[PDB]
Amino acid sequence: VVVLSFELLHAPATVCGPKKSTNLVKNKCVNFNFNG
Amino acid sequence: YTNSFTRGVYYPDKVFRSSVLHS
Repeated sequence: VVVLSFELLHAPATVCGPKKSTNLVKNKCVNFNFNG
Repeated sequence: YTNSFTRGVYYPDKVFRSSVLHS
């Protein structure tokens, strides 16, 4: 039995899932997903 | 012993704030 425990907002996120990042546009109302 | 006047104040969390009082 394997138990996985996660911590949020304690520090800058070091472990992430694989999601392809894109270039960030500026000055236009856009969805932002920074580090989750 | 000796008294520490106001020493020991540190930033409690990485989150940035400015020009605001925070409890």
